Amino acid sequence: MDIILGIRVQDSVILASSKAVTRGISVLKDSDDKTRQLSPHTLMSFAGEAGDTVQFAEYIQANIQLYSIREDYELSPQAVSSFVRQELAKSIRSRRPYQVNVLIGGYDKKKNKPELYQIDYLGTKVELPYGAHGYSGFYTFSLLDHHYRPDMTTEEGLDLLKLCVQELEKRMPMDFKGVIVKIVDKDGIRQVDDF
Amino acid sequence: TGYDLSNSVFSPDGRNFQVEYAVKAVENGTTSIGIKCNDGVVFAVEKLITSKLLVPQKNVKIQVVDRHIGCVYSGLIPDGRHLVNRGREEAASFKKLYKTPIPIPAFADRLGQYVQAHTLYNSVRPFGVSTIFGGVDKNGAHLYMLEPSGSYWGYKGAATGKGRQSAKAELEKLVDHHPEGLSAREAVKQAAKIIYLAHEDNKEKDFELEISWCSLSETNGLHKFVKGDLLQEAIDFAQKEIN
Amino acid sequence: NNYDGDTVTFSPTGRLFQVEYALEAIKQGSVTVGLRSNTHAVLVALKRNADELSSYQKKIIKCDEHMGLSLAGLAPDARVLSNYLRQQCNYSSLVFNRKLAVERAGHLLCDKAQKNTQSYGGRPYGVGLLIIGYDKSGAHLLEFQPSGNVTELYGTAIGARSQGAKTYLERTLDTFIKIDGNPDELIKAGVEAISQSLRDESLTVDNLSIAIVGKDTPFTIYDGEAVAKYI
Amino acid sequence: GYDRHITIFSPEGRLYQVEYAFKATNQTNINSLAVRGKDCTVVISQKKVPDKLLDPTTVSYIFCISRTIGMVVNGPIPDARNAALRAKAEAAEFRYKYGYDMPCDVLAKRMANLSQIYTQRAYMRPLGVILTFVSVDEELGPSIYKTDPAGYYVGYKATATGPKQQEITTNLENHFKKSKIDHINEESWEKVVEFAITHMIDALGTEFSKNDLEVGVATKDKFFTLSAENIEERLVAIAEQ
Amino acid sequence: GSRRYDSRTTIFSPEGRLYQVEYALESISHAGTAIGIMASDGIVLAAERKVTSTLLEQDTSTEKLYKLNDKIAVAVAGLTADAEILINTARIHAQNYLKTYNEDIPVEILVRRLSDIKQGYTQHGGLRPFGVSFIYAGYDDRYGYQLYTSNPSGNYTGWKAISVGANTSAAQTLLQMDYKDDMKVDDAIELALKTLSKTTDSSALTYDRLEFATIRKGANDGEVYQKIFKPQEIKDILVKTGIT
Amino acid sequence: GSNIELHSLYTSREPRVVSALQMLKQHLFKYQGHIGAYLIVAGVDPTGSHLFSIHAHGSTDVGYYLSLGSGSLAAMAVLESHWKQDLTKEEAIKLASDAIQAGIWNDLGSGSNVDVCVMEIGKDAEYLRNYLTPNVREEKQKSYKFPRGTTAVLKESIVNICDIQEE
Amino acid sequence: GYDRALSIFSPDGHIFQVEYALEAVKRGTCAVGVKGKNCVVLGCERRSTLKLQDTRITPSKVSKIDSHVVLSFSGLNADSRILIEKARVEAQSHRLTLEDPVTVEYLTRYVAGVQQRYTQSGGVRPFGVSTLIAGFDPRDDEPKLYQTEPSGIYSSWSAQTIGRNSKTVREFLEKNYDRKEPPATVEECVKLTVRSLLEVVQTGAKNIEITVVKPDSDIVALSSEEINQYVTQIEQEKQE
Amino acid sequence: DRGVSTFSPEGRLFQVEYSLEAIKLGSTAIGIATKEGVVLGVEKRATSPLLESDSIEKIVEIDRHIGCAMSGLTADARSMIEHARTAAVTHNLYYDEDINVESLTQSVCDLALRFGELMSRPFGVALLIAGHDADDGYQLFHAEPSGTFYRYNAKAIGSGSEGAQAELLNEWHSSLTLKEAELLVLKILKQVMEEKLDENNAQLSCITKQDGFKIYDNEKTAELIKELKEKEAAE
Amino acid sequence: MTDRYSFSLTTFSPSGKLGQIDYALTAVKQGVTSLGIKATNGVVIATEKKSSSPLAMSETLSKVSLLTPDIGAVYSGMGPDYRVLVDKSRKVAHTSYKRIYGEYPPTKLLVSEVAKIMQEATQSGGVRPFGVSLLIAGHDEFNGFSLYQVDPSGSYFPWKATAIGKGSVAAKTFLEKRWNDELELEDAIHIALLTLKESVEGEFNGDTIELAIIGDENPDLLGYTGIPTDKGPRFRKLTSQEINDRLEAL
Ligand SMILES: [Cl-]
Ligand SMILES: [Mg+2]
Repeated sequence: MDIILGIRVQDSVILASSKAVTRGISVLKDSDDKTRQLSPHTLMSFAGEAGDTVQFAEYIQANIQLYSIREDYELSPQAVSSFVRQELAKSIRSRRPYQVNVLIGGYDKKKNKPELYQIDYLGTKVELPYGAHGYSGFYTFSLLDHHYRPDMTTEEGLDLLKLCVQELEKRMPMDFKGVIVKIVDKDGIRQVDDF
Repeated sequence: TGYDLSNSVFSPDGRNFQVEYAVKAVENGTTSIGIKCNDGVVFAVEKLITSKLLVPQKNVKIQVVDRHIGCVYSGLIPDGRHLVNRGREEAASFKKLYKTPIPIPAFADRLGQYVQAHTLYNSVRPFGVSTIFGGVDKNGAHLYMLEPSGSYWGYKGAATGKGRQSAKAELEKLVDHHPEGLSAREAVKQAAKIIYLAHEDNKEKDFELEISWCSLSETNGLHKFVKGDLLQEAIDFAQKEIN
Repeated sequence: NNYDGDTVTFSPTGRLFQVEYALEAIKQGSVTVGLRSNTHAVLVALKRNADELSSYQKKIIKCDEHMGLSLAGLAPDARVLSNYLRQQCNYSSLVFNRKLAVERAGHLLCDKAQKNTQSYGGRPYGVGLLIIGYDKSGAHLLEFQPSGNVTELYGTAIGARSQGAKTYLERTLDTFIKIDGNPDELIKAGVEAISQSLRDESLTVDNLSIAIVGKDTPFTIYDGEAVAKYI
Repeated sequence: GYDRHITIFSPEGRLYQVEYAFKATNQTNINSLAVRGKDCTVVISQKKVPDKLLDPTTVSYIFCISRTIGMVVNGPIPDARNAALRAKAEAAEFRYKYGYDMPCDVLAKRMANLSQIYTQRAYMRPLGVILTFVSVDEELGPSIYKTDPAGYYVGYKATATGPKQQEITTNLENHFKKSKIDHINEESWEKVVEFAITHMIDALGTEFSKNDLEVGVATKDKFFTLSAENIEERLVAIAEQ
Repeated sequence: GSRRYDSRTTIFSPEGRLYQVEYALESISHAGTAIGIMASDGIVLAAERKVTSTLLEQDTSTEKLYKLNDKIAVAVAGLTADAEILINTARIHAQNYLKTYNEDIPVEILVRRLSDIKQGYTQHGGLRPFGVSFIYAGYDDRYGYQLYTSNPSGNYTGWKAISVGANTSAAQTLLQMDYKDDMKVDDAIELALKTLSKTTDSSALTYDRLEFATIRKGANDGEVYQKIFKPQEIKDILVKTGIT
Repeated sequence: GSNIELHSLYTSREPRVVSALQMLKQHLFKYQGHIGAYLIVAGVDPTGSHLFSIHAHGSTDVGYYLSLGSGSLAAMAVLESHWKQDLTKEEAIKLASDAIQAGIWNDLGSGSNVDVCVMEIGKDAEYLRNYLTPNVREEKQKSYKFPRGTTAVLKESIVNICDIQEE
Repeated sequence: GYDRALSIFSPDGHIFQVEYALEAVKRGTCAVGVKGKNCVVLGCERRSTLKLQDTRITPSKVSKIDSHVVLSFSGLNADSRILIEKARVEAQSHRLTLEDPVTVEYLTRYVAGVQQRYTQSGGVRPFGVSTLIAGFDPRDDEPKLYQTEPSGIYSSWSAQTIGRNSKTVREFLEKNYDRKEPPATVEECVKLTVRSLLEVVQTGAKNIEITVVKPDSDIVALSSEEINQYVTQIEQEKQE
Repeated sequence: DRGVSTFSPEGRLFQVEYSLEAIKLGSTAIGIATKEGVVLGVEKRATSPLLESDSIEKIVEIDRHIGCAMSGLTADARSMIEHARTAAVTHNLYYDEDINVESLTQSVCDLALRFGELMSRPFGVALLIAGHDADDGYQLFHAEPSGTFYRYNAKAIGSGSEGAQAELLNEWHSSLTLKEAELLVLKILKQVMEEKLDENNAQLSCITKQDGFKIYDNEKTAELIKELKEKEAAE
Repeated sequence: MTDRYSFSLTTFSPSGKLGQIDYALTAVKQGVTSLGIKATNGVVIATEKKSSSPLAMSETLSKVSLLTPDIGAVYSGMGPDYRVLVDKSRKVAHTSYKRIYGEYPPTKLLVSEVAKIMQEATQSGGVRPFGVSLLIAGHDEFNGFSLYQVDPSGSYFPWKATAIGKGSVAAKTFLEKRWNDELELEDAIHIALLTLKESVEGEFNGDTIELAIIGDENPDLLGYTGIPTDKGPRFRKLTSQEINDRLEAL
């Protein structure tokens, strides 16, 4: 199964996402990026049913990009998260619901605060210091509950995330072929190569 | 003024001029008649032979509805065909729900309401035909005539088209001289005569006679065309009466 | 005058001017002749070119193996009506395994034309059609007017100078009706008929268009060096 | 001047198409009368058969809408039959939905509301008819309610319609000014028809044969029309006193 | 058919103007004057009720000033009924935005939508345009205090001070003269009333012929209050500014 | 009830039970029993007094006595034992409340109090809410009112229910 | 639904509604486009009949369609918003399906297509708008400038102007713009655009808006003072 | 006013006859059919010297075997080209072959009379549709907004048509080479054009069986213009 | 067929007038006089029963209509247009309010809905405006007693007292002199009868006058007892006799 984790530190939001795409007993890819840049300071990671995940993320990306061009303004993460939740909340009672679970990491330039949002395919939304989806969530939550501190630095956050991935590799029965890590801060969205 | 440019507009008189113009198209058409006999109805029509190249007996004008109703009309022939097509739908839907073939009065109002509807809106044109129709139902023989306005009544005899005044006069004699009533075979002979007499209004071109009948005794209450010997016997009787 | 703005308006004498204007488009069209015996039915059509570089506009359209028409007026309107006949012929074959009667093809064209004369927004068809066919009651020739009036005839002609051909056929009626089991002689009578409608121009190899249907003859169109025999 | 062709207001705040529809009402040249007894409601109408070729039995302007409701029309027969079919449909639909016979005054209101729409919507023309609905209602008793092309309706102690309505109206007005009651104080409907015919004869100044009149009677739980022979018996009784 | 009776409400004139829009603007020029003034610390909306009566219940009356949400109000000039159709549409859009994003709608986005509806009635549907001009007074945390106007054409523009309805030419000259950028709300209240007092077609400006509203950060700390003035409160501010 | 009120205003007549009955059954029938409404419809109108029952599939029946619900068999047992023709008002209230008591006592799905509504011809309908109170709870042995400060509170705060203030 | 044919042919083969739409454009404030060697500049007129205007919030005349393409217009402002909205939606729709931003030519072809459709559709009148669409194709350094009009025809221009007194500023550009050597720098190109507007504008104060679009989504709008420095230098060189 | 689908007393549709007037105001387009191929030429007619002429697209590819030149309200042609391309590709999808030039033309002409109170008015543009197929070889068609189409050995449409057509009447024979046809289009365009013909204000194109439909380069057309000038100066 | 009138029949004229609305207001002016007066403890609405024929039973024609138990309506202008508006007004009170909130709408919001229906007949395709002006009197818990006027345009205004139709200009002058903010309901009825007498030509009695009040709750008209919070309708139509009693103290 797919690993997507989010941790919100003092001044940034870090998203770790598994790079493996598998359908049954087959590994389709080992370098998959399960992330879409919604806006310059907003990043979304997604896990779920094949096709639905990318289609939903690209659909949300297009709508948020349309808003940005039309108003020459960046929607706040709180606003972007609410838009995404509502699209999912529509889809559950639709003919064929989107089976996608998303993490939204954003930096709010107005409040100068990082924000992490966890949304499931039903449109269930919460703001959290740290979050995860799937089997991985059970383990990582307990570990983050002990170690996480709210005034942590980005470097401290990466080390804790590094520990979570290492422990997940040992404890998880499926091979998720490592993770891709992306940081969201005031300067924007960057990818951490060394992990 | 301008009250006559649009259908469904009332004139200061309270008249629909577009409907009154439709009646002019009807008055321009060939003569068609209907005679109500003891146990049925007879229909006859004048067919103008424009050219020798017209195939005799081929361009049939009288139209059957269900199996028991005859329809003949004067004016725009296509408008008549359109009305009969609707009549055939109405007769089909009635029989489908109620089983029994549509009574004649019931069928009359179905055409009546449809024609009247083409006087309610300016998006449509009134019908350019007067329709003589009828047949035999459970309550006996019925003859009806229907105008572009949607107006219809029951008739002892009916006539419309260019030779209607002549025809009406000949029908009025039969009503007076036969209070006890007229037989189906007599009504075929008389129908032939009245069309030949009414042809004086269309005397330029020669014509072809076309008769149909529904009689309880003679056709078992079904609509049939008069053909062969019986048609020739009626033509002979008609030709003898004009000479 | 005031009553020709649309097809939904009767004139004070009970005339439909938009229909009468549509009827005028036919008279402007190039001449086409139709005639039949007991065994065969023939269409002859004079095709019209734009100039010497241009082709000669096709006049005859096949509707089924046993039926087809010639057109005079708006070609696009002939395409719409011929397509409708093709469909109705096709429906009869598929559903009832029955070749559509020529008389019933007439009744269907009439009713399609009529609807365009009684409704606002629409317009009458601007074309006249000569339908020939061989069915279970033998050879047939029909004349269609966009008023909705359809007429069964031994012979006829429509288009510019059609009256010349129509008079010839009215004289020859007793001769050409008896031409049974001789297709070449029936076409000769059709080519001699259309010849009575020509002025200045004569029948050339790329000018003349002939179609025939009969007892053991599917509806076939002859153009080019295939009609050189009859010139 | 297109404000005279469709149902839009004129500068005077008038609807000319409605006014012209009222004129169409008298095109038939027929006069109708409606009165109320103790137990019944009677409606009489002039019958004119000008053509000898007509079947006189089919020439009628009185309609049996439901078993309880009768309708006489003043106007051309196409519009009369249009209104008749619609009222018959509306009466039947009412009974199905609400489980009791549509009252006379409620059908009147419904047909009047339909009429109002033709005065407000352009694509529909008014019907050139005045509808007089009669019944013995199970709540209000003997009932006369009348509709017109404006979409107006009201109840009536008695009423008259057609070219000579004012002559009949005043004749009835004068009778009810004497008796000082809202009805004909008579037991049998036969004598209430005799009153209706008598007061029409006095008002129009014309004598009637059996074929000149057309009579509709509403009693408790049925509305029916009289035959020529039923009218003849009514005419004989009037002459013999 | 029906073509005969069609006014064709959405065609250009040979000069490339929209007949029905131009005629609607003529209508609005006869409506009671509405003024909006934007200051550093708030916005003022002042409007004149059209020739009232002594038997009109004023305290329960509203024809000029309408609330769209807690942050945005409009002054109306034209057909009141037509305005109420558009006001209810705007109120719904504002609540749609709040439901979708969980943030109060920015003023311009609401203005642009209402303007885009008006535009549509000029390009398709064959219906008459809305005979209404709006002054939008609003606050959001992007652009702060904002004044906009829209007209039947669907065109909208931003303003420091603006007038709609009757005698706008005169009203706009008086505002352009006395308005300064460093101006405060108390000053803007005085300017608005002084401008109506000079432009009015009435003999004198009284409390019973005015509707008045302020949007202030004069709300305890970091928030925004809308104040629709009561009849007695309009009477008091008329005495304070020295007009009665 | 809404559509009946609009019908009453339209016709200028007091509503009839047969109308409410007809409208209810046609609605329930449409939804093929998926709207699980089982109703006993009573009333007086200008036609007289009426008593109907309506089942969720859209069926209706007429009777002098009817019962519905889980307690219907307990209630019908009393009605079938004590009902006669030509009951007085006092007798009919007694019979009706007794039939409900049978349901309260012997049916687990029924309980608490008896609500009655009397609809007499040419009178106002009287709605007797809690006509009987056969099941009133007894005094508890102990007051479970706690001493103040018993509950541990992490945080306290004033909630602003007032609108944005002036000045 | 309202079906009425408002754009029809006249006996001389003209569509008057489309020609009257061009009259709406003629009334609009002047807009000019000039492309240099490595840039495109969009100059726009602001009529000074409206003061007490809030320039922060008032709709600007140049609208970004994507990060690399801009649209200016002359004509009905309300009508322009509908074309801008449709263009912005199509720009994101193209990115979503082709996985590449629109070329300037493609975005033009789309907007021109919409304008054409509103000239032979029932119940609708043509757009009273002409557009200048400028930008750089993805991973291209070749400047692009296109024009559209109510009929729906479009074409590419070395330089072009639309709106009131466009005949005058086109006259200026036709003699002052050399094809063999276009404005080499941003300075030269902005100068020639300001010069072209100064032929028509009135005062060089808050009446001229300038937007510079460079390759790789580099778009900036010049301020009052920055434009005022160009206005000063042009007239000081003219005094000779 | 009056119906959009109204007939005139002469039996012609007003709106169709009026659209034909719009086409007469259009820039000239010429087509010549030979046994070696079909040539298509157009006048570009730029409204100003600042207008980049190469952006003027009045010759358009429908498929590899069918070219198209237009004259009139050229914006109206975009949806007709779109339909033509869709028809050509759709037919290749359904039948695994190239569609006949006549069938493609017939498809475009079926849109023509779909107007009333469907689109609000007829098309204000005429098309020259040139192509090759195996059945009827090299073909040139003229598609009008009436819905009528004629095949032509050679045809001119637009402002200089009746002058050009009279020239084509004399010059065309059945033995013309492709090189001869190119020069002949350039010759007649140069005759009817207001401005002096060069490689920037005129555009050539051809359709051969081998190479398919090609729009000529400005450098290639320039050489054929220089070849024309010399052969006219040769007598 | 089909309604091919998809376009507005009410347009702006070069002068900025909406012709069809002006012509509708002209139809209202021709209409019989109706008035409304608001007291401290109630509201009164009144009009003349202009009987078309003496044979006609004028009781069967209701000019004063109950919209909700606490809201009444009277009109001046075209009667049929009023009758269909009353039907639509009664229905919209249920569909747009009572079926949502479980209570009857307050006066001002029901007025707002009637106003909307009339505005739409002013802009929608293939329809003319309504040829009526309505006076709507009502009570609701939070707004108390109120009186509103609604015009063909869809515009509405609240009134202390007013009059519409034939003799409105004279009636409004009479009301301006008599009205104070200390009127009891009986005082307002007395003034209503005095004002209406001026615009009536013929018979002036309970049979020719139609009068209704919005006042105290009428538990005697509720039709059931048992629910304390349901105290009965505030709308009451005065009887023929009740009007004649107050014409002796006139
Ligand atoms: Cl109704
Ligand atoms: Mg009407």
